[PDB]
Amino acid sequence: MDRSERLIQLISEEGIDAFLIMNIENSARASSVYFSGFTGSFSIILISENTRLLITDSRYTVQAKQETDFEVREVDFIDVLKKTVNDLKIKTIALEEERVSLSLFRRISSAFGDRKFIGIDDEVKQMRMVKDEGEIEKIKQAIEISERAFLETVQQIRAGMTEKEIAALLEYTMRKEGAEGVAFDTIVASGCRSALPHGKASDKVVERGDVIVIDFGATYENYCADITRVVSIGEPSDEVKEVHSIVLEAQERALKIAKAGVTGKLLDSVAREFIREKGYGEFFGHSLGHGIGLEVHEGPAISFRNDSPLPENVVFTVEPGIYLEGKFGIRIEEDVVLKEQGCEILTTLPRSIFVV
Amino acid sequence: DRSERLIGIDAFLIMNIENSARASSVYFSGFTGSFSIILISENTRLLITDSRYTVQAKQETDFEVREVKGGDFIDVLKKTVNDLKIKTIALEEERVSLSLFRRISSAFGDRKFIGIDDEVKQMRMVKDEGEIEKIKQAIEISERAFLETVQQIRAGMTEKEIAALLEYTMRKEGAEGVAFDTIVASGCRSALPHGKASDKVVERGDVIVIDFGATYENYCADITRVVSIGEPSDEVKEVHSIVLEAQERALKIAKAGVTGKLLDSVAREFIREKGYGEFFGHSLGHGIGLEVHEGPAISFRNDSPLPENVVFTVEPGIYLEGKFGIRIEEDVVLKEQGCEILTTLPRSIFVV
Ligand SMILES: [Cl-]
Ligand SMILES: [Cl-]
Ligand SMILES: [Cl-]
Ligand SMILES: [Cl-]
Ligand code: NA
Ligand code: NA
Ligand code: NA
Ligand SMILES: [Zn+2]
Repeated sequence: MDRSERLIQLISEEGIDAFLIMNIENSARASSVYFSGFTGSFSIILISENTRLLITDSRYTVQAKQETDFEVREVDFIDVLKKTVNDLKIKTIALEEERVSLSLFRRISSAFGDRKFIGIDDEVKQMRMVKDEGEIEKIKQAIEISERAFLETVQQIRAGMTEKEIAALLEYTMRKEGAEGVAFDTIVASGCRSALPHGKASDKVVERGDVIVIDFGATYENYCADITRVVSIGEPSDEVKEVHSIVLEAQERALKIAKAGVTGKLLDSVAREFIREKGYGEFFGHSLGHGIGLEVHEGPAISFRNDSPLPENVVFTVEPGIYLEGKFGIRIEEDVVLKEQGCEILTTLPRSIFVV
Repeated sequence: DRSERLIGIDAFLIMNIENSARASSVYFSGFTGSFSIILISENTRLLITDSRYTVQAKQETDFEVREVKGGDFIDVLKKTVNDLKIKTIALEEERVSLSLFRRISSAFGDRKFIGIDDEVKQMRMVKDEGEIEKIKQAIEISERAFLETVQQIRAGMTEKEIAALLEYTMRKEGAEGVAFDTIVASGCRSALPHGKASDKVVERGDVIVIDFGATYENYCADITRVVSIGEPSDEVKEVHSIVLEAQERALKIAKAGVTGKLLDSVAREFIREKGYGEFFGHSLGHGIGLEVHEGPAISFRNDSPLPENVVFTVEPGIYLEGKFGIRIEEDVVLKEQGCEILTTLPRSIFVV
């Protein structure tokens, strides 16, 4: 399926003839998926009234015909695309100028010298930021898959395994539960590595006593989950327990004020204020969260710098973190949907430390 | 080093945002994170990032690490270019969005920009020993996982199940990830040069082409081997023999100075003489490195003499529509008097 219909409605309202997506090496993967249903890394998509064209190479010709109801052409795509643009008398073309390189844009500009280009990045971003109930359903499914897999994987964790072996098991188990991919490189940060906010599962061997931050998420029907929980090999120290309690309380304070109209800045501020008055401000994470959907990193940004009022049905994460350099770190993350007078938490896993 | 080798341009600017310029960030600084604004000049090696990566960046690079603790990173960057009196800036304009270029243009105001994409690609095309070691490791992980996976293949499994098992095994064997989605094409689907893993069930007698590759420390492997549940037919054995002999003909003459055009031609000619010219692939190989597809292209169109230490694949194939296909792929490093084959897996059909 695809949402090309609402896109057509969008450009037609402004008299724009067509929308061009240039997905090369996944440069516009999410847009390609959202507007055509194609999940591949290469796709040149042209959408206009009564026109749905998708140009891709031999690696994806069959796939594109399976995933979309577009007219698929196999192919250097500029000359091929221009033929259609001219045959359909398309004069104005909308583009996502944040998703086209300067060099490619100059190539397109030179080839289409008699055309007018219109950046619609803001409109497309707003379109994707507010999820339909169908999308929220898919995100929830991805979360359900992720959580079931986590529960089956967590007790199998033990000293001697490498962080990558743990990540491997979790990812394969998500596939067992229905995941059709992984949303991002699973993070399994053990011991001192747990103090690194966003590293990745490494060859480091997990040791007894290790605090382990696990950030994971499956994809299902193209939508993503993003969950973070903490595991401890053996009973955690009182200090670890205390930092964990502060993180949990900070998260809950942000969740209590989340409602339509709130800004990412305000949400971030309540967690930030709570943590710093406890004396841990210098160890607080960079931002409180981010949006999710077709991607693990999309709007809205739940940070100190985002003062934009958030409308209902945006989907984002709430994940305060406290990292003590050279010692350990703690981060707990929920996925939520903003609603008119509060929010809807989609994650359900216990937030307590999983002691194994 | 690379930054020095790259060094009337005053500085080179890499703007890695949400991994938008990850390859270059990794190549020039060693940093593996998603956010890094790098400035390189004769007297400056600066990496700007935020608290998500400060400690990591200091562990991974010898660059001065600057953390943006407030405002927009563009303002810090602007402050830096002005303090350093940088007037002409080099960019990989294939790796900077139109919108981002507008933002820096307005911020720097007067600066002149020059694209150096071709020069950077030329640098990455010739690998140093450290890179080859990483590629070798990605290959070793890939091969160990392959041997463990083939012994678990069961008639009745789908191509996707085999692909998933192989990827899981690579991950547990140390892979950072996969270079590309594992391809498992069985039976008539093996005759599809680009046929991807599907729900098709693998049966006894099916030719199973498996194209896979793990990534290790950001470098990629790209291997293709053939598996068969039970002894393969005499025809499959014959076609496989021809593909292998064609591959050997190309590998035999591969050395610094040779052209991809000749390598492709010798493999193609052999296949044609054997009566399969109409079923030959389109290209003989492609380069590998921080990405699965990079220079040099081992095709009829590339007549440029290949220098020592380029790293590429040699993968001839014969595809018989409706029947089966055979492809065997090696990863090699070009040397002065020959080539170093990095892939060690036997090229014979793996009968399980
Ligand atoms: Cl409230
Ligand atoms: Cl603060
Ligand atoms: Cl509602
Ligand atoms: Cl310019
Ligand atoms: Na289960
Ligand atoms: Na509330
Ligand atoms: Na360092
Ligand atoms: Zn996260």
